[PDB]
Amino acid sequence: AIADVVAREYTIHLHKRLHGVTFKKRAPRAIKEIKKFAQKAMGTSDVRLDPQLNKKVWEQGIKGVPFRIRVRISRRRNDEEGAKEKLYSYVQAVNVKNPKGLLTSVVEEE
Amino acid sequence: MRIENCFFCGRPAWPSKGITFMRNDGKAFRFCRSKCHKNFKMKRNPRKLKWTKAYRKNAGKEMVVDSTLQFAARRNVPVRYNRELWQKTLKAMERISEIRARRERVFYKKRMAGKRAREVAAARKLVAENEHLLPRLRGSEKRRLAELAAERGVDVEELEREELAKLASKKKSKAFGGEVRRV
Amino acid sequence: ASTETDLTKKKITPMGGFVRYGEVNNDYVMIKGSVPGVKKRIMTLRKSLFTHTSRKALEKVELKWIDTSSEFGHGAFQTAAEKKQFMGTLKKDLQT
Amino acid sequence: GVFAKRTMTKTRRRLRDLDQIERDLRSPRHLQQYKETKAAEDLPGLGLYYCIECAKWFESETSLVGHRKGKPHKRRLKQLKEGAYTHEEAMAAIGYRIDNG
Amino acid sequence: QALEEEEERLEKEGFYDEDDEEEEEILQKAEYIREQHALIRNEAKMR
RNA sequence: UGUGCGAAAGGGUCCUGUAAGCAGUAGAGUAGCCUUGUUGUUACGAUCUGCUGAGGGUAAGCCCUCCUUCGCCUAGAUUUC
RNA sequence: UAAGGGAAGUCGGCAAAAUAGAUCCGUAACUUCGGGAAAAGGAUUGGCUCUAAGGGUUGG
Ligand SMILES: [Zn+2]
Repeated sequence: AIADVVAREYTIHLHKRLHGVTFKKRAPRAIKEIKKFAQKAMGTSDVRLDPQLNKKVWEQGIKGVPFRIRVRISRRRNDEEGAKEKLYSYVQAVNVKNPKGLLTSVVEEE
Repeated sequence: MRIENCFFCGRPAWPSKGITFMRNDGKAFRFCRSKCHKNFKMKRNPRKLKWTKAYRKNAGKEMVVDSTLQFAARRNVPVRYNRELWQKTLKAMERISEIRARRERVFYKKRMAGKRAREVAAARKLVAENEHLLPRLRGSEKRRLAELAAERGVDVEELEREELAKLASKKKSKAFGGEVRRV
Repeated sequence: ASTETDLTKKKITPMGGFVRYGEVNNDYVMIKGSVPGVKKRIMTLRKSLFTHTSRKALEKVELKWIDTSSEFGHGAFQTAAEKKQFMGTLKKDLQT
Repeated sequence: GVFAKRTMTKTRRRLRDLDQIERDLRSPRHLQQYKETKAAEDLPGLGLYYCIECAKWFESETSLVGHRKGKPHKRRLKQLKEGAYTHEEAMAAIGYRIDNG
Repeated sequence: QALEEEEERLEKEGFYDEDDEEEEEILQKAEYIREQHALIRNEAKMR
């Protein structure tokens, strides 16, 4: 029912995923949990993060990761020849006024 | 048994809740929790801590003068037990609770009356300073509406108003960055 | 969870539920003291193998009050209605 | 600075309260009881120089007149002017009262 | 009985009686403006 | 294929302690302009007051939610008298 | 870090805790008169708005 190419906006609660983590490892683990969230949501093991999303995670240092982050994950077709995975997810940070109080939404193709 | 009240903050103290301090002058201080007990040991004034009923009374944010607040007292003269008196007392307790709740809501509204006027004035000032951030049609959309109005013999201002309605209904957030194409 | 001297109509479940368990909606057994297990764990209740020798076994229990305050912190209220009555009107109450 | 700030909140380091200070100011019998609780020969300056507001003994009249210009004494004066927190204020805060007939 | 008499007196006097499209529009437009300001601040914080 | 699982969200329950911003004949005093003082006035000014038990957090080993949204599903591989 | 107690610990207060900058009051025995001495024991310290003192040049 859902096509291969599809983009949805999610709110990731990074607070419960980074609870109790070592301070020098909070932001790299946050990057890894963003990749894991995208893989669980879209079924794609190939997850590519935007550098602006990386800046948003690392904005307040290695241990000042935001509690919530509003992301857009776009499952797209891998057109490169000799690719093991035919699909991949691209994750971007979304400019919203407040990441709280938002549901999962589907981005219009246009 | 009975329900006591916290000396420091005023919350209901139930059995086995909190801790009591016995002083050598003969006064006892019941605290509902370690927060109140530790603030008391740090010599903080409850009247200056904004989460306490003492502060709320001193600021006038609790309803202090009312007819419904005269029914509960420390009765130091006992009354011989009477079943009819106890049942009519229980009915009185229910009715007093309901009346007190409605009067408290009226008191809160009288505290919070002026908010609408203040917010409206602030909104007017903000809109007057920032008229240019109000939603606007695209230039391409305006051109397409103009040519469609020329084709159909319709009102371009009308088409602009329903297009403003559509872009008001459809809210789209913008994402940072964008994927770089691989070679 | 109501007694003959405390006429508040209430169930055994605390405010916010039992921590890490949930709400008790079935018949429950109240046991003096502590039991070997943890929360969520299956308990086996057994009859005593012998006739008892103590007066504590022959005592009749008269409960006056059961605590139903929240165990997720320093709960001071037995019911949500009591919490509303103590606190008063909130900002979200007028906003709703 | 506070001497040994780590164990300041212990019961064995406890200071006199402001309501007791108000009672000592209004009634000399209460202050006399508090002073009979102590031993005069072991007091700073033999107990002759005492600040009721700060509930504190000093070694000399110069030292007492000295602390009176300082801000701890002035904060004690400000707190006494505002009034100490007591059980009747605590009772009025919840709107409770005593019926004695 | 005195409390009930006072209560019916207050209900008669309107103690419990509870009470603009232009105001609603100006408030909605102000909320839109505040949202745009938040988005501008977020772009600045990103860059 | 369910009283399902997951991600959000709403409600609750707790923790802290009253957010940003705006306003105020609150504010020790100081300096200008003139009615030369009659909150004279305007300006700055720790702090105080109101909007505001508000703002923030809340499972990571808290609770509830067929009836608030979105997604997932009857696989794949290996072995067995 | 730790309630209450405060060396009961240990061969032994080992280790730790406590003290600490600056301003002011004050400072014993002994002494080779130089010291002891920061002896000891005390009072205080933020922010803001002010006030006062401490200079140079020019002008009759
Ligand atoms: Zn309390």
